[PDB]
Amino acid sequence: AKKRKKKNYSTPKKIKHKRKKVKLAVLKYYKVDENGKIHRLRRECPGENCGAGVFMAAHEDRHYCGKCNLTFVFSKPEEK
Amino acid sequence: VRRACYGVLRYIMESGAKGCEVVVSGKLRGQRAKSMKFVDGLMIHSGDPCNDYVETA
Amino acid sequence: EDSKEWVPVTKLGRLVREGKIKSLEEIYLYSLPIKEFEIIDFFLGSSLKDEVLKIMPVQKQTRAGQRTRFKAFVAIGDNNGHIGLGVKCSKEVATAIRGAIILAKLSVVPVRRGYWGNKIGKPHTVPCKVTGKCGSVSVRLIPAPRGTGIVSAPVPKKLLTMAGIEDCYTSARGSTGTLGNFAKATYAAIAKTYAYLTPDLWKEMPLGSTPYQAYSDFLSKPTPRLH
RNA sequence: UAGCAAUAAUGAGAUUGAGCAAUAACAGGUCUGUGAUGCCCUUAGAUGUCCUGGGCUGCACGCGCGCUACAAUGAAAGUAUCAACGUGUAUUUCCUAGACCGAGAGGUCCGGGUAAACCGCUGAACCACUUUCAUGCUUGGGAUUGUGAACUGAAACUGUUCACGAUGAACUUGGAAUUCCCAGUAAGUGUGAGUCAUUAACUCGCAUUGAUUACGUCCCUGCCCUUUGUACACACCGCCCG
RNA sequence: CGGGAAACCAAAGCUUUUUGGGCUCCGGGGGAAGUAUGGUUGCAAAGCUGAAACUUAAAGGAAUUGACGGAAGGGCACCACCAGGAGUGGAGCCUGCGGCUUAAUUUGACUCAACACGGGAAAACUUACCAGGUCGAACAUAAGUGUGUAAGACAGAUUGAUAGCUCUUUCUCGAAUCUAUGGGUGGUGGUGCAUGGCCGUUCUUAGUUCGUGGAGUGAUUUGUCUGGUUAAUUCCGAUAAC
Repeated sequence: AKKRKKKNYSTPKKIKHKRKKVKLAVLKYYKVDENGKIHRLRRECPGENCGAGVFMAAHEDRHYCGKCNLTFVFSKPEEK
Repeated sequence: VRRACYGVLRYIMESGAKGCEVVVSGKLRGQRAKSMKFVDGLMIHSGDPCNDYVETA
Repeated sequence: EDSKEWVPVTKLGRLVREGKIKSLEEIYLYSLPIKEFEIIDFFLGSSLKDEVLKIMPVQKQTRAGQRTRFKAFVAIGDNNGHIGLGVKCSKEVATAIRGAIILAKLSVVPVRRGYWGNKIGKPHTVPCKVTGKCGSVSVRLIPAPRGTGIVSAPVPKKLLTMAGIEDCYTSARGSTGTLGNFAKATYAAIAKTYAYLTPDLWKEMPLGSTPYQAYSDFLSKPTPRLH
């Protein structure tokens, strides 16, 4: 544990995990069609000024890129 | 501390100084701290010559 | 080993420096005081060994509250019959030692040693039985016959090897656990060795030469002239 | 050898207030002045670093330094008029001029001063004069308290401050006790500066008004000097007896 | 020319260098104790005799320095009085401290020498506190298939706030440091009784250290003074150094 000077153990008792990351099998099974047609797996940003080849999985359909770490969230029906 | 600091006392008296004192304070690992003053000379401590003559670091 | 030669501030220190006398006993013969310590290390000092005895602290009660003077006892001695004690208190233990050596080199007194019943071969221990007091501690000294190694406490054991005496029996009355007053009580005995009128000294004598008057108008000069 | 009655003489018996301040030390205070610091401690479960808010402002009470007053030498609205110490903006956020708009708080638009130059003759506050209140716990006093108007801070509540109307608490001079001071001093009255985005009753300065009463003794309480007693020497907060 | 530990004493000396005129009495650390007990004297009170058990590392003598008190002497001070004046202690509020209170009332300082202190006038910050709550720091400097060793930032949730703080959904981190640390760099964490530096009083003062000296067995000691002199260790002086 840990020791302060005057008041110890205010007790939420402090198990700290920022991100778990004993999970997250990486999406390297990249769909490449028959050579030389290709496919974009798990649709990234349509304008590819960013890299963003990050392959977020099938969520409930609100898909976020990862190089831009949560911006450019795209499937989609977006706004006007 | 009683000899090698005592050697540098008149290592500086060769220039012709009027007087030097060296105050070394602290513990000698008898952890109650002590201090002995290595007085030799005619030293002012007060007045305008205190700003003028004596120099300390 | 001067290394800087010092001026004689006294009178007969100049005569020592002038070479007017080469006899340390000539000073002892007329009993005039060796006043400056630079006299005897001209006459003596060729590896003439001394050793400290006793440097225990001595305090004084003040307002804030107790400050210490370290008092030293040093003992210097010629192994051909001269002795001295140093008694000097100081601030700290370095100048307690060195300050008393000058006092040890000024209290230097000859030692009379002699025979008991057999006038054979390098006079050995003591001519008679002597004692001396200072503050309740008396020490009689007994002339021990030849090869009878020193019978005394360690405080006059280290002191009487420095005195030119072969061996001794001694019998020290008093509180001799005060290791400084023990040493000073021996010296009043040894200084009496040239104060006991043996029948070896019943002739008249050549009366002396008066080193003032014999060397008088050779000091009518006003100069501190050496060799 | 000190006729110190020469007050005289004289701007001046020092302008006389201050800064520095030995020896000796204290178990004085500070490890939460610091990249002075031992060791200790805890840091992938942070005490750090802070992410946000609260608290240090919580209040039956004790105690401390203060502020404002307990008024008719005053109080109230005008009318006369003098400071000094100084501070003053540069990714600017300060001193401020002069117009404008505002009951005021405060708003617009421009100007000076990096300063003996501009605020600034720093033409401050009681004190001065005239009227209004007649010495009523009354307009003395402004505690308390409702609503509005504002300001800075992104953001303002047992509150961040500032005015406007309203409320008008105690207090009619403070028991036992206990402070500070001998002259431009006390005391009265302001202003600058400090921290300051905003908020001084605080302290560091400064000017102004300007008395009383000594002009000295050891009583009081301390501090020195010796002489003297001591069985005390973590020292009379001692030691210590049944 | 004595003697003694000294105080001191023509005896307390002649107790040389363990000495010697003769005679007599008494002591052998401190207590327990001049008690118990026996004997003896006494009208009694009590007197002359007089132990041990057990306990104890000191009791004691003469002197020295401080302590500097119904100890006398000589002096000094508005943090001391006399003579005065002004305020506090009364009330109101401001603020500090104690207490209680709460999760915290952070906390450091307690006669002067703590208590409008820490230049702490605290809205957050400060802040060390509290409650939620992030974020990586340096000798285990890393063995381990980067499918994660440490975050920037969607909606539902959550939170102080889509803060991806965290999580459902799940991409994304860049070993250019989680070493799974030696009980650690850091830390406003511990102890100022480990300390440095700083200061605070001590201490309104006048005091303090010498080198050599005529002065003690020695701690120590006219030197650093009885002046009948001064804010002052200040002096024409007694002078017993300069």
